[PDB]
Amino acid sequence: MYAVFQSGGKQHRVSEGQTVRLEKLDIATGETVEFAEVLMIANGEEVKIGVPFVDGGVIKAEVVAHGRGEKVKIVKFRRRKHYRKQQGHRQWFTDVKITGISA
Amino acid sequence: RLNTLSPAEGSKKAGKRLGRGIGSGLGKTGGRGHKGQKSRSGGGVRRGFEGGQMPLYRRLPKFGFTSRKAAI
Repeated sequence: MYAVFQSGGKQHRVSEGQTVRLEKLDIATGETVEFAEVLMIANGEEVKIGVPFVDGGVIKAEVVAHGRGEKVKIVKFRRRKHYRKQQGHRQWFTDVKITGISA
Repeated sequence: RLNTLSPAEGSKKAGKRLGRGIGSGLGKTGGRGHKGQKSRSGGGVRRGFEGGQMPLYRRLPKFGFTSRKAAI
């Protein structure tokens, strides 16, 4: 009982009732989201897509968090050339909980 | 209002500080390049010096004279 869907430029495999941390979306922190882009659905029986993006499958998820990722430090250094640079990054993320998985 | 007065934008530049760090830009002799006379302390050539070639103000002839009547 799990599905594979394309949301933020990368496939995610999520089972029913599981929380998945995917890339930032333009959704509110307490708003349900639409994923009609489902690449594969698996159950006790085997069902696969004859066409990309199934035909009627959909994923229902509720957004829970909109925080920022862990700090990443970017250090650029050139040996003997008197050049050093530092930078920081904190990628945004959107954590959602899968509430429903259609067929 | 002493703690409210501010200067006009662009009135100050903070000056350039030489040889302070990497990211300050001009460190490592502070923008005077590598070895040479210009790199040394107190270096440089006097006015009109052309690398030993005869200076222009020495090549050209002197001419004319000063009239005192013109001053008065």
